[PDB]
Amino acid sequence: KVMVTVPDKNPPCPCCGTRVNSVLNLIEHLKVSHGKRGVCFRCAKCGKENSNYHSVVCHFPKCRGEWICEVCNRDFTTKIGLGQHKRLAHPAVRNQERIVASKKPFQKWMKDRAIKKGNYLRFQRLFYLDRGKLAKIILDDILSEIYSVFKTRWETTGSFKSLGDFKTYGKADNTAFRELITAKEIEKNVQEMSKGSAPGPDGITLGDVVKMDPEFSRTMEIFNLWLTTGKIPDMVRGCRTVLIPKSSKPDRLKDINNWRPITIGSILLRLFSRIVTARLSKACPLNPRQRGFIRAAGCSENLKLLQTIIWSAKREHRPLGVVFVDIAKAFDTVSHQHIIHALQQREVDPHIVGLVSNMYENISTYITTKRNTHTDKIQIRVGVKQGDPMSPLLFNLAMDPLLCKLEESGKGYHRGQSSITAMAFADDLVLLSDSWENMNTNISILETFCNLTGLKTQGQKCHGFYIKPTKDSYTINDCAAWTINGTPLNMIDPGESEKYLGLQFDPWIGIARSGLSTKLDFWLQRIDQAPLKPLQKTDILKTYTIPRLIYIADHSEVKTALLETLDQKIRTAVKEWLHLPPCTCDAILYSSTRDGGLGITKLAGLIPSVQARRLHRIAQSSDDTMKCFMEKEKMEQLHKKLWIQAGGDRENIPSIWSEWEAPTQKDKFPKPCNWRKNEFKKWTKLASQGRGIVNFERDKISNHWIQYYRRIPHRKLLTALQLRANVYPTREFLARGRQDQYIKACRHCDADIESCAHIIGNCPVTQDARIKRHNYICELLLEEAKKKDWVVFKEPHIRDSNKELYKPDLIFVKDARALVVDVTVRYEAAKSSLEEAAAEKVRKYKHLETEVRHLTNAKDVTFVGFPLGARGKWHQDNFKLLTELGLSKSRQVKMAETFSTVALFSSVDIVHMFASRARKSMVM
DNA sequence: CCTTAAGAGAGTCATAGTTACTCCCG
DNA sequence: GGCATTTGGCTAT
RNA sequence: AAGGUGGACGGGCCACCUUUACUUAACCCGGAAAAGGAACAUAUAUAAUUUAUGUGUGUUCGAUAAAUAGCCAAA
DNA sequence: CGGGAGTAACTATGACTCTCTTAAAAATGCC
Ligand SMILES: Cc1cn([C@H]2C[C@H](O)[C@@H](COP(=O)(O)OP(=O)(O)OP(=O)(O)O)O2)c(=O)[nH]c1=O
Ligand SMILES: [Mg+2]
Ligand SMILES: [Zn+2]
Ligand SMILES: [Zn+2]
Ligand SMILES: [Zn+2]
Ligand SMILES: [Zn+2]
Repeated sequence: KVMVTVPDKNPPCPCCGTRVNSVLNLIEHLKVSHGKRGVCFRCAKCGKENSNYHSVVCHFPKCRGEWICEVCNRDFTTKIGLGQHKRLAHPAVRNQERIVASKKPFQKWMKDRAIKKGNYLRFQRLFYLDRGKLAKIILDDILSEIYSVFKTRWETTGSFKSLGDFKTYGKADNTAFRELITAKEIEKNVQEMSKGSAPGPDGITLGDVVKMDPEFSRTMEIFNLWLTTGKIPDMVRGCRTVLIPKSSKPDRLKDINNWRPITIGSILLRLFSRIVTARLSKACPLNPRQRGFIRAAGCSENLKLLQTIIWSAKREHRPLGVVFVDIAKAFDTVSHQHIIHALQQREVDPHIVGLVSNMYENISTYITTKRNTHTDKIQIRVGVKQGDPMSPLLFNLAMDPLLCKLEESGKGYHRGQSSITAMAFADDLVLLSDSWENMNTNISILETFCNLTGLKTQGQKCHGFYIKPTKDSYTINDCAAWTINGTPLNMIDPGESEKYLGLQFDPWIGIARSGLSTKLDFWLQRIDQAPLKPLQKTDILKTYTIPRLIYIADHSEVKTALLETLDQKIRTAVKEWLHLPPCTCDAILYSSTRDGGLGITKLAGLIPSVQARRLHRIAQSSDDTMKCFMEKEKMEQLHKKLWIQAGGDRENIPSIWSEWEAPTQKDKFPKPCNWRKNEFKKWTKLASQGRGIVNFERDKISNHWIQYYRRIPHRKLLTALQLRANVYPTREFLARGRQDQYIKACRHCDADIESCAHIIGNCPVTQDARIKRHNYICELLLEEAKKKDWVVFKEPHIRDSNKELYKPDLIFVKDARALVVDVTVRYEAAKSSLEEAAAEKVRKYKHLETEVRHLTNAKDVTFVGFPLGARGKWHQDNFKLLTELGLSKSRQVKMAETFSTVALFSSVDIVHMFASRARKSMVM
């Protein structure tokens, strides 16, 4: 890296030995003239280095063992410190020690111009057609074989023989199938279906079903005919198959097993399957160990349960075995006769079992690939369809007797009177044991079930570890590896980790190191290197990039220091994209878009409230056995800490401890505090950058341009953002607090303070621009007066009784009414500024009643002031004038947005004019 | 036509309090 | 052609 | 050296020329940047590896990927 | 094998000191 030594505020460039004005001008010269993005700064007193300049200048004023680690030559004073160092910094060395102690002519440069213009065209096209694909392209860098493998996979009947001694969780409730399908039940399920999904081979989509049959009458007769006959017709049995990749890496895409066959059926069959699955899910209660596809947040509960069990086994000095398995090709391998036998064990109503058997009786499908080429027609004789609404319920009913057997005769891990042998989330299964030899009993139960039903386990995803207590602390994997189907398992050694439900588990520490920082750096660099405009980059970060962090940051329980590190990185990236000064307030970034902000998410505000709500959600779970393994006191103390740290009230903390037509209901657990309104409240308390911000608090009209900025140039947008934050670089802003060395006077006149209010409102160099602004606003109001057939006396000359001259802008005459309107554009600096502006523009002409009467031959005369804010404030009382003119309710809102946008960007034009006549006059 | 100001954030560094242990006598 | 209305992301399997 | 145009535009930097001429390789930063690019289909021509070579004219470079749950945000 | 006593590296709060130039809306639905 290029190395710069900084005690001195003005160093030279090392590429040419030539000095500049400041370190910021050096970074400018290194970036532009040489492309040297890798810069490192050194403290002159002590030789400390960092990549960050501001680190080194904060370093400069404050600038000032008998026992040896055999791994890294670190030195320590006591052996206790050495053992603690080897515990923290060197896992699996300490573990071994604990075990041991037990049409121009040519075409050349125009090609490069064509490539650059084409890259810009592609990204600007995708920003307005499909922004989700643009986010994926920025962030993620993403015939005979298919026919032969999938044809030999699907066509052969599975190897199920019999369930044997395996028994399901209780008998069924046959009352659910009694009452007929109503049209409102169909309406509720159509509201709960996915909104924009693909059609089947018959080509009808869900919106077409609504258009063909609005009241759901015809589909009701069709679905009840299917339900009482108990057989589906042959016209829906055909399906299509589309392949989805399982991993983004090109190293994996050649292998056929990393492609997932998604089978899509008819829309009416799919809706009918969801309607039947609701009733069959009511009829068949599952074993509570199964947390996948049910109406619960199973991921949070399973991660919390595994984390608490791993922590508690260490703290109570008890042995604990953990094994992770999952089923290979889980939906594709399950036999139809297995599902039918599982339904018959429950004594489900035989008409319903006949219907379920009939729906899988003659399914056939064809695979499409290479965008529009198809293979044959393949009989589906094994497996449920991935993408049919009924298949998760059928897979859960097929996997239920294994979980019941593991509860019944598996040797689990105890706490008090209760025990846990198994945990399930879909096909993912975790086995727990209180001893090493007990896991062989659990594994042989799993082997017996896989031999009876014909299922198989993915050997690539079978892992495990064993914790064994000692006098002080514990050892990991001081044993032989377990074997499932002969092959030994991958025993997870300390310091290494494997995935479980998206997070990673390490036996040494629990839920492993997050790695969010490297992902955030990588994503910010890829957003920066896209050919996009700055607010487009800000929108890619705002909407798509930041929600990817929230699940991992929630469930791994990240504390505040890493959150504020990520927040610092985010807001430095945003302020460097938008060309804002580093001293710009945080609240323009963090307030809501209707508050006048950008709507970027503060992690240190959002994440502790999400974690606190997660703990409250887990504590009110219906799973009564999981709550007996919860560490009650640590959960209450952690909820208290997260409630206080999120900004909640210390004194009001919560304590955390027909049927077919009613819409689905959820509990909404209490939220600590509204952090975004707290950001806006601390914006209004600033002295200079918060001046007049209270005008824009909930005005959806004045902040319309921050959302819909499409037809505005970005120079004008960034100057509007600088004028709203009051961080535009006039000389008053270049002084601020640094008052000893700089001049605050105006460049063009003798006025003492060169504020932005001086430039916009009062300075004599911008007088023609203010006159043209006022005239254009009066023309915009005049055309709306013309459109409703008002006769306009524009700019009269009225001489009063004392022969003084007055000039109102507009008089509007219709049906003996006369409306005297006077327009002004005031820079807003208080909550009451435009109201006083309207009052003083009323007060200027109120005596002129009778003169306006004989001028316009009118009977009734009213006088109205029409103020506008120079930074886009729409005054609320101007709707009275617009509704007296008689505009419709939508057209008033649209005109209000037009007036506010015109006033703001004409003030931007005034500020640009002042900057231009300032700069270009320097030579003459 | 217009009527005039008010540093804020980034960054280091010190103090002292948890967490998960380590090691040695009665 | 007036008038009104409404417009999102992410994770697990 | 000095006056110039050229590298879409502004700032750098480079190439070319000599009172407006020679004609242009290769690049950086940006608040500027909507195809003289790539894959195909198809007409036409030459010197048949014609599944060629050289031009022209049009499509595309996006969604067309389904399911069951859950969370966050606005409301 | 209980039970003091003692750390490494996080965590959580205050209290400072540092920095200050990139031109010339829109798609769908209803009256
Ligand atoms: C990931 C995924 C899974 N599923 C269902 C189908 C799967 O059979 C079941 C379990 O998924 P997985 O275990 O992730 O997939 P798999 O076991 O079928 O593939 P592999 O053997 O290579 O691991 O969840 C979906 O329906 N949609 C999805 O997007
Ligand atoms: Mg699987
Ligand atoms: Zn240099
Ligand atoms: Zn130093
Ligand atoms: Zn070491
Ligand atoms: Zn002035």
